[PDB]
Amino acid sequence: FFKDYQKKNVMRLLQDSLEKIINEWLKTDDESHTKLKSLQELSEMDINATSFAEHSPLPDFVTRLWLDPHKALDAMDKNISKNEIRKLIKETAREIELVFTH
Amino acid sequence: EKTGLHVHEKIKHMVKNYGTMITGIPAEILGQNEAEISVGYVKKMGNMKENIAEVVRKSEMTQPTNSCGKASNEVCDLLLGTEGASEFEKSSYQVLSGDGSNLKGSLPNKNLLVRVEMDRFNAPQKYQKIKREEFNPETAEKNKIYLLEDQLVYLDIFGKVIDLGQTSDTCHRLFNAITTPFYQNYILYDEYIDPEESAEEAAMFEMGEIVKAKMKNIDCWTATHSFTIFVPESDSEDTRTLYPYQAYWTSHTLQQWFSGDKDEKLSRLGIDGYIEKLALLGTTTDSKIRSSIYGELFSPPGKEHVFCTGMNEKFSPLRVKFKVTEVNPEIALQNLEEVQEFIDTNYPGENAKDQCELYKIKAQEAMTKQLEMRLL
Repeated sequence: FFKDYQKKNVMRLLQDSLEKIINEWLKTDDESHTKLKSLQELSEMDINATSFAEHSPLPDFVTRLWLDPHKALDAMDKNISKNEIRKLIKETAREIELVFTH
Repeated sequence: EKTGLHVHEKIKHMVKNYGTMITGIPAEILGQNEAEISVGYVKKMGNMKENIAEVVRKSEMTQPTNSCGKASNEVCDLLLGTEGASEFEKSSYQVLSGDGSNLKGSLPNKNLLVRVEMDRFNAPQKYQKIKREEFNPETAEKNKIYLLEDQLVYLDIFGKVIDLGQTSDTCHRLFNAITTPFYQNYILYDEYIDPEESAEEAAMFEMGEIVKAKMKNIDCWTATHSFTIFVPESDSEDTRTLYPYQAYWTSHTLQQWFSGDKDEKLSRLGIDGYIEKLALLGTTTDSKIRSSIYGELFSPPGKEHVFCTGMNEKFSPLRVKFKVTEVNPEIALQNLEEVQEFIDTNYPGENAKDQCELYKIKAQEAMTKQLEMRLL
């Protein structure tokens, strides 16, 4: 039980961190909506593609957390697979993009 | 024994003593996360090492969450296990009837946990008169009435445009009637407006009548508070008491709830009495009654008379949604045991406070480290 409970709560903390960082980086977008189009691109990027993150409009935290999560947060539990992290980043990006197409 | 009352005492004892440690989040990954979201806050001028330490100390990471839902999610997970709490969360709510009878009936004498959602009827209170070629529903302030030249729309809180069923000719007349700049962007229900004063004010009263009438069949309620109620099995019908658990967004933590014995205070109301007040919250039309009871039930301990006063008066109508499921005390107590074991194993101390100080120190040292990696 505890490892599931602990893991769920750590994911939501990483999801909390990604929400705050992206929402503040997105508050300063230009009238061409450049950051929103890029955020849209992350939501659909393949779970195995590691090249779009070559320096992009996205904030430092996201690019690094995607490419190698256990280096960007080297206290993160081994029982959180890298793909779980990448899927979380994609899901987070999708949820904020949908808010700002309406 | 493994009585359901022991489940209550264990979760209260543990959230009181350990606070945010109940999440099970390891201190190190806590500080690395809080470093990432704080990079921008660190001064770039001077003795960065002191500037890092300043942000680490001003950091409220080891304070427990004060979020209505997050606390309730936490109580469900511990009391029902990780998948029992998903089944309970996915199932349907139920609106508290006017007399609360439907909740009273949902409480057989067993170890039961109730989850409650407080909804507010957040209906629009303001309006703007705007020309069509200047109205953009994605840019405009949500939850507002908009009077275009030929249409009267409601832009709801989700960005949806709802037409209010007016003819072009009714709208053109109201659009051309409201000429005063003070009233171009105003409120919908100014009780001091006298329509007989001018055509303009007459148009304002009319529009107010249209929007009030149409807003009744537009049931956009909004979730405003979340809490749980543990109702342990009791020896007899009268010994039966309930214990509400809550945090309040931006106001207080569940740890502070237990530090003030507010569960115990509210538990002393009885079940009939608690359901009476919870129900009156949803039937009353007196805002002083509504505000006073919301304070009693939901204020931080010791603020029952300051919670909903002045600008915090509860003017919007409220409703209560609930759902009830059974608690397995042996399962809850072992879930609680496993959190206790993890706290002891990784943050040991002679007393609970020393365990809490060791956690915070571990998290600040992770934070200090992660911030130095980004400002190397």
